[PDB]
Amino acid sequence: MITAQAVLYTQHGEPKDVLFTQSFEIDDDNLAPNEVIVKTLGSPINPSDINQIQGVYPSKPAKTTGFGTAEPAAPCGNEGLFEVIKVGSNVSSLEAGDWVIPSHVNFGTWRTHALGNDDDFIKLPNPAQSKANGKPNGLTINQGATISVNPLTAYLMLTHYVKLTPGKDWFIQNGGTSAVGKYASQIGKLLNFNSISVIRDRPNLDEVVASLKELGATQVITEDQNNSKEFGPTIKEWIKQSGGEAKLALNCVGGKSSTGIARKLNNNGLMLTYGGMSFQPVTIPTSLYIFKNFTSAGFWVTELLKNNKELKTSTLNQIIAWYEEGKLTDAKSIETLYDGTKPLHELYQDGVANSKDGKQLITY
Amino acid sequence: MITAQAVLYTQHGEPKDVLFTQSFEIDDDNLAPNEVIVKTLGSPVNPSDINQIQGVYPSKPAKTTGFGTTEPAAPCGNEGLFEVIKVGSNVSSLEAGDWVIPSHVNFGTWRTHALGNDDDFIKLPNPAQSKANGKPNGLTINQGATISVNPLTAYLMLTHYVKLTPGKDWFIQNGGTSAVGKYASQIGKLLNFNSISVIRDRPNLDEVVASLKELGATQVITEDQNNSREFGPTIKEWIKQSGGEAKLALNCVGGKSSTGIARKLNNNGLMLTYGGMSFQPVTIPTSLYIFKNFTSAGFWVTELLKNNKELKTSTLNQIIAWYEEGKLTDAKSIETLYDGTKPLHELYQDGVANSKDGKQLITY
Repeated sequence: MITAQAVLYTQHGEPKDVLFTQSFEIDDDNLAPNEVIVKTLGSPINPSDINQIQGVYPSKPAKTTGFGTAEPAAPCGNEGLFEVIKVGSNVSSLEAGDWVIPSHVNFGTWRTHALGNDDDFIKLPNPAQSKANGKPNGLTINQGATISVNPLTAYLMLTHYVKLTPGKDWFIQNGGTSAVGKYASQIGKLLNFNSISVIRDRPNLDEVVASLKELGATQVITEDQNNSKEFGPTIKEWIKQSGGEAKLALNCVGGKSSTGIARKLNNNGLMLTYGGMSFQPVTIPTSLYIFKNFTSAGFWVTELLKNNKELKTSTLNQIIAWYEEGKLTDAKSIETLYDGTKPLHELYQDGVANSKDGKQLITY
Repeated sequence: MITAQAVLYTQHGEPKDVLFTQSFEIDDDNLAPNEVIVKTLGSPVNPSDINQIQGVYPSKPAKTTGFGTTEPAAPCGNEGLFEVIKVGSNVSSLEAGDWVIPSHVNFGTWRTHALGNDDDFIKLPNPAQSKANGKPNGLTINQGATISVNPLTAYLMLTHYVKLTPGKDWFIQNGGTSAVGKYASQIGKLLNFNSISVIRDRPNLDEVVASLKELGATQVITEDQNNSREFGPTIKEWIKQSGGEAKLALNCVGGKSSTGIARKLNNNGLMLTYGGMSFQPVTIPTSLYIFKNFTSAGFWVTELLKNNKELKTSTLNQIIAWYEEGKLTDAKSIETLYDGTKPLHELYQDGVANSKDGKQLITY
């Protein structure tokens, strides 16, 4: 038997209020033919995971007694990295030692172990396998545990919706220092797309600007410049002189910021909203729709890839390859190792509380 | 002290999600004068038990903390067979070794033992008692465990509502191979009622038709024949040539099936609906109401017998008699024995998931 720990809730609410830790047993000596047991290496805290516990995100795991609670309870977390420790007599796709991520959302990754079927998981290369394959880099734990949401989001928004002509066309984004924003700048560099990042002003602005330009942003402007009637024509010139067009905007902020990035598109532009900065609706002037033929749409990676294995696979492979090749870099997570000396749910509660410090990764 | 196990839920939902097993203690040295301890021999899984757990059946036991849970919990299952293991000093109606069923619904039969009062139970003859009383057969565990819903249902629909003239009149039923269907065919033979059973087509139709006719159906037709304009007059001839009338329809399917059987009744017919095949409302041509004085009503054994001990008794006594005399046969259940190597609730969960295989009886 294996003694595992899982972070559960029986009722929706704030994570500080409703999370608890449940001890449960996995029988590693009684695997059905297609079953696999995995041990968690690391899982992050994403806003979607929090929203899910809060009961305000319309994709969630069922509440059940399967972790040994009398009250139906749900697990937490939608992405993470695991290591296979044992497989059933009919599993060929996975082997002990393989690294895996969940093949689907709502699996529950804020826990020490899981029993599932082989098709509940997608194999990524472990560093030993990347090296054996002659790659310069194996994946880090953070890179594996955070590969499923933010990198795929950036890549798919940039390539799946409108075709940007390499060396000519532009995308514009707000939240330029966000995880997705930073991946989008790198991917624009890799694919030869021009881009403008819009960021909030700060004391070390010129420094942040240089850092984003190194990642791949062609130009970086402040939210004040995005708002600025005076500054607008300068942006028009950048795009005009390049020979291409600003065809795509990526919005994770809403409000004035979304208006600002939409205004900077050429006619027939598309905006994708993939996130929201608390309470702020997407605000677009009527004139853009009517006279510029602007279009505003959504992006949700969970829904897009729900029943599109081929698109997931192809996108995942590209992200893995770029990590192995050293061509893509993650932002560093704040990593908190689960010891057994402190209840697991408290580690994630702290992580929720300390969210603004940076991405929280609980490790094992 | 007796260590016992009960299948419970604290919240309604799917059995696969909300069931768990609770250990609890029964004090066998501390019986009140009218109390009785029993030990379960077997209890079936019926659709109403499932619908009760699901929270969509308007008859259910109260949730209490009486099994030693923190949250209020309900027990599961409404019928079953028990053996009396001890009685209090004022109990004359029962003795250790006796067989009993619950006297009322909502007792909770998916468990190893129960403490109740003597009027919580109804005595059935155990095999030893049946043979000692000169009868050719004692009841099987399956027969006792399933005596209280389906046999009483068939008996009462056929005798309690419209008086069918022995040797002449007809009833028609759909769900011909269901448990209730097969009891009704047998009761029709026993009481000398003519009957049509409507069934779904299958590769071994020849075998099923012969089986139903042996049980006592006068005629067996498929649902295609039930729907058939061409076939309709052939049925009218059966009835007409008999000198009797088709006075009663038993409906457990709804939809087109319910339409078809309604149309086969003579003037002044009565339909009883006692079940449905998921989301299919009872559908009756307007013309039958207006021009043929048709009536459609419902049957719910639980409600009919709730405050009618006399009718429940009389009916049960006849079914017991027929089983003892070898004049009634049950459909064989798929039996799963509880031996403590697998939690009891999982036995019931498997039985729910496997309901299509046939009637599931958990044994002890």
